Amino acid sequence: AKTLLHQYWDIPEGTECHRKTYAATSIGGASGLVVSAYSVALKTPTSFLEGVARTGRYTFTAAAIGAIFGLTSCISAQVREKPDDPLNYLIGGCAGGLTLGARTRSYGIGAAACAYMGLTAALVKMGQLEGWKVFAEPKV
Amino acid sequence: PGIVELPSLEDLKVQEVKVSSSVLKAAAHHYGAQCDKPNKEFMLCRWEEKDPRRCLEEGKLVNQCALEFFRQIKRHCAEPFTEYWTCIDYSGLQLFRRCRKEQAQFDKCVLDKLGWVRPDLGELSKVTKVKTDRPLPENPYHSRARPEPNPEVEGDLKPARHGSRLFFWTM
Amino acid sequence: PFFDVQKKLGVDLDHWMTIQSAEQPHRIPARCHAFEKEWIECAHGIGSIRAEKECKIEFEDFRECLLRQKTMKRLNAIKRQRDKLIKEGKYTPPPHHSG
Amino acid sequence: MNLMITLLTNFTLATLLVTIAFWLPQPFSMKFFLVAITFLLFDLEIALLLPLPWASQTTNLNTMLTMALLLIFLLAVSLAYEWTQKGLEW
Amino acid sequence: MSLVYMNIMMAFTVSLTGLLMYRSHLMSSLLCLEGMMLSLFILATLMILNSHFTLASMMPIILLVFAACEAALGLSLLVMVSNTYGTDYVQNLNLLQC
Amino acid sequence: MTGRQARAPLQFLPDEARSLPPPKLTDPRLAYIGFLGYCSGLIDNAIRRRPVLSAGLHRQFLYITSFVFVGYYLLKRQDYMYAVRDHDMFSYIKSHPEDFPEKDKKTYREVFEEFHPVR
Amino acid sequence: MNPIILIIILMTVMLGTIIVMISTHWLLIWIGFEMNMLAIIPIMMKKHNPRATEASTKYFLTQSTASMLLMMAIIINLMFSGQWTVMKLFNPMASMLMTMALAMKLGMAPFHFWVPEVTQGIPLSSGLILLTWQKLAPMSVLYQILPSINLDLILTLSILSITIGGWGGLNQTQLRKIMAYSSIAHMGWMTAVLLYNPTMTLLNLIIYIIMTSTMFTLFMANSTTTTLSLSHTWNKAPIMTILVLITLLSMGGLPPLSGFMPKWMIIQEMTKNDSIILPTLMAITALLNLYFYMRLTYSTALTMFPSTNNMKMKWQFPTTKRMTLLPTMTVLSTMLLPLTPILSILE
Amino acid sequence: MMTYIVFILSIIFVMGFVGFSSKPSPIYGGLGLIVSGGVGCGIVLNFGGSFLGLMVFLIYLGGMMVVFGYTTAMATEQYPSNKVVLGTFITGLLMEFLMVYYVLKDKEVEIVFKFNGMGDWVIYDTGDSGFFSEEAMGIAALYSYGTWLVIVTGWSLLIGVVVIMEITRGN
Repeated sequence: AKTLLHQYWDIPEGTECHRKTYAATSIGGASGLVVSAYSVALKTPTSFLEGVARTGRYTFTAAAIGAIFGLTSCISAQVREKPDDPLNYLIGGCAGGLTLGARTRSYGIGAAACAYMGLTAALVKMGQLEGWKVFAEPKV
Repeated sequence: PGIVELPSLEDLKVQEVKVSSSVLKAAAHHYGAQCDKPNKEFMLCRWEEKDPRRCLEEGKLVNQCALEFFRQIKRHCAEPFTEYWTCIDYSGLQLFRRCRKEQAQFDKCVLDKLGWVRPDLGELSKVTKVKTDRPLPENPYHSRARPEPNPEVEGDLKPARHGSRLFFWTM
Repeated sequence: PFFDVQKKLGVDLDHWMTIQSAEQPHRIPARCHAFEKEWIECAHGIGSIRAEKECKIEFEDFRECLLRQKTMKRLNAIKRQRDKLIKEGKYTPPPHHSG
Repeated sequence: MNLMITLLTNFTLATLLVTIAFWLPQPFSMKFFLVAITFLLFDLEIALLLPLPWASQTTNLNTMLTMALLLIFLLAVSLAYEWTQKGLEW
Repeated sequence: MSLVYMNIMMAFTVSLTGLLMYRSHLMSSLLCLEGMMLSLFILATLMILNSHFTLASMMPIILLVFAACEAALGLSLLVMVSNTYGTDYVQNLNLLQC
Repeated sequence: MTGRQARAPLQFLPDEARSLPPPKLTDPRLAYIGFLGYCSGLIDNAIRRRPVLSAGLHRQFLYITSFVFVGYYLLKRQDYMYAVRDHDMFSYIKSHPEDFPEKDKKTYREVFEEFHPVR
Repeated sequence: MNPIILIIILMTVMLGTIIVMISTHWLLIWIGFEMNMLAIIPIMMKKHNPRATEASTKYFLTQSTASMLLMMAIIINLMFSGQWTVMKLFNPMASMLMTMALAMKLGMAPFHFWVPEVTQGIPLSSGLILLTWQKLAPMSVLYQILPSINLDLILTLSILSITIGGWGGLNQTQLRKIMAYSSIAHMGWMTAVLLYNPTMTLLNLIIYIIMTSTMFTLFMANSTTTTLSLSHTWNKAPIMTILVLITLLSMGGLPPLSGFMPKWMIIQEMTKNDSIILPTLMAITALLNLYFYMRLTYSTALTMFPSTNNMKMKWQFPTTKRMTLLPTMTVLSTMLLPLTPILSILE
Repeated sequence: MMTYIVFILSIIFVMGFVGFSSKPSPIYGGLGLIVSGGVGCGIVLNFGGSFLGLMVFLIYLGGMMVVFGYTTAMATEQYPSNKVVLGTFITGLLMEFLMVYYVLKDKEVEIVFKFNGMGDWVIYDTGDSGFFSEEAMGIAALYSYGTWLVIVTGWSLLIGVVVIMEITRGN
């Protein structure tokens, strides 16, 4: 939601670390709860303990993606000392994609997720950095 | 916001007409006959300016007119006006058709010693003029002025500048 | 589209159910009549955005006539302060039926 | 709430009577279906009609005459429609 | 804020969830829709009564007559569904798949 | 974009559209509409198995007439809409001198740019 | 199913849409949607198979709960600033409930689970009338209440509608589910523009209705439900082949053909704001929803599937239907590229 | 036995809606909706509410639940309660009691609203002199003002009749 993505982008980036990883776990847990809610509403896994298993699995994988994304963002920002270039979030998205492939236990899915999550994380970084009004002016 | 102003009880005490609803309903038409010439100043005040705490002086005047009317009906004819309202009292909802004998008695009484012709049906109607003393008000809704008119686009119109001015399709 | 055969034929089929301050069957008012009359006469020939930025005061006045939010807030605070001081033990109050 | 007092007293009287009476022994047809829906629709039009006597005095009596006759005439049109189209039979 | 409005909107959300989640029946679902209709009726009628908004008192009676004939259409469709089957379950509608 | 003097009936063309010049006959757009009508008639003879380029000449002439008539009225509506758009635009230009200033046309004797040579 | 009764029911569908368009009062908007429902139920079940019965059941439940949600939003509107005018609302919660009601009414991607099912088990005339009129009439209401909508509602539902109506659609060999997923994609394309310039939305509505009428007329000329029947209609007559070719390629939105005027003008008056990532995402998904059109065309008129005989017997009997209006709608739907300044026909 | 009678009837109204929204057997659902309709009629009559609230009781509990229980009984019975229904009824009762407690011992309750927590004897009218029963004259429109309205309403009712007979095998 808006309040916790504002919690994520409130931190100077920069380093005010593990606040970043806590907010990224919050993002991943919320997204996994969304996906688990739809996937238990449209599948009905028969039975309820397996539904708890599927929800815990999806939320744990999405929270792990968020946590490792935030950790390697923090580490790349501390090492390179450059809060400007999106290559740190490129490394971040690739680390998140490789841990996604580690959880789903398929290496090609992990490589493709590395590539696309790195590109999208760099695009979100550049959208926040340069300033790209997504969805709306809504004026002319 | 701006707090309200209310008159205190140094002014809001007229001796009330402390008769009940039965006799006050029974004595209606003659109350409209002799009195209720100066009540329309009060009612015009109330309908022009929608503000009580303004027309209370004329409320005092109509209250003393009603009290003087009932004092006059107590002094003159008669005593069986008491009989008339205690005859219209116990008849449930007050029909004017049950106790009509004593209405004729009361009308003969009031024509003998006071006059006071009964108003015809439906002569307590027929929208009425009255002269006043206070002026007619502007902006009785205590609101601000009107913000802006809209600049009206008028005049004739020319053919358009180079047609569409889209990507192409010039004229 | 918002077609206006409604206005072209000259038939008042939908302009009487619509708003307050119209002609009621017996000529009677509403509860918040003059508030809407002033608000509509504020925002009549105005393009619905500077009507927001200019006719806002009378609109909030009409809303607080309609729901009576802040007046019930004030009454609620009066009763709660009444409760806390009568629990404290000051002036078992004779404002009702007396002074 | 005075009729609530009456209703509560009679409910308690009836309930005590029934509890004494019980604690002291000492397929489907479509022709059945259409009657209920036809009831439902004509009763809805009754609910449209029946505020007519509250309406019986107004300034425009001819508009009320016209629309009231249009209401009952449409009710008769629907009744005669299902009469002619052999619907409510057995 | 007229406190009864709070519990009636609460009752609306209750009847809405009763409409949306429903098991092995359609008559109960349509009956919860009828309850939601009653909720809208009562809520609009308390508004029109407290606001003295007299000329548009047609909203409750017209709302309820129109949604009543909606309920009549729904009952006819339920009878057709139970006619082409034995019962009227949410089950056995599994054909005509997505 | 909406009214723009919302007296505004349904009003396919006002009387004010008789002040702008009407579209000429054999303007290229109505000639294109006539060609589209002739292709419509050809393909209508092709839908049913009647022979093409024959046996439907009254339908050919009806299609050409109907499309040219309707396109004529739509072109008059197009001209009206663009004329009222330009009239409103120039009225707003004239009605507000503040927001639309005169820009200082500095000639290229004193306008500096970067160069960035491609070697 | 007497012709008088069909004329009456179609006239009531027309009357419901006119009452939706014409009124300045919310009760007639609700009555128009409701009468449109009550009349559009017996255009379905023109046959008597249980397919049409279950389809009308699903459509009735979703349509009716959308109508009740609409009435909830209107009663919240009168709980706030009290008048029954069709204008700017006075609650983000009321506009939220109302846009979700109209989203269930005409189909968005969390809501579209009734659309392919109800188009599967009905004939083609009922699908034609429900697609055209049920996606025409609430666009007027959104056009009237556009200045008071939270943007994330419309735009999230529109993005999601385009991508789900694209992705669902690469896996159906039925015709009606392909056309239903295409309807969902075009509802998304009309809805995403609505807060920016609604002339584009109404013009896209006109173009999509003409395209859908051409599509369903070319399926009414020869009774087909699967693509194998489309290949047999290659074999029986050659002009149906090239017109399925041209109308499928105009559903795809290719520039010399007249299905590109809706997309590209939307791109123009979308990107005269500062929204660029949203147009390129929407138009890459518009690249995506062309593939099932293209495999449809490869089935019909570009390759040639081997056909069963008795076409030898069908050749003696010409296609003697009447078309509603096939050639005029075809040439108006496909040859209308250079009349893009008929955009300004609309204000 | 106190002032909060509209609040108490609203609480038993929400009790009834939960009592049939927990998905019971449909005839028990019809019983719960009968109880809910009776107490909702009590609510709208306590706002007064003379005409329309009892008017609709003839329709809603006079012309609807009969057909509901009718087509309930003649279609299917499924003679067997279940723990999921009892659990949902307990959760509904707990939501009711929690909302009542946070209205009682607080000021305001937010879903996204500000409900002032006290039984609304206020706000209410200050006893205006009607003599014509406002809502009855309200419903005494539709006939001198309701030109288009009753035409489209009766039109939709006629179409409802022909739709019912067509679906149940026209002709």
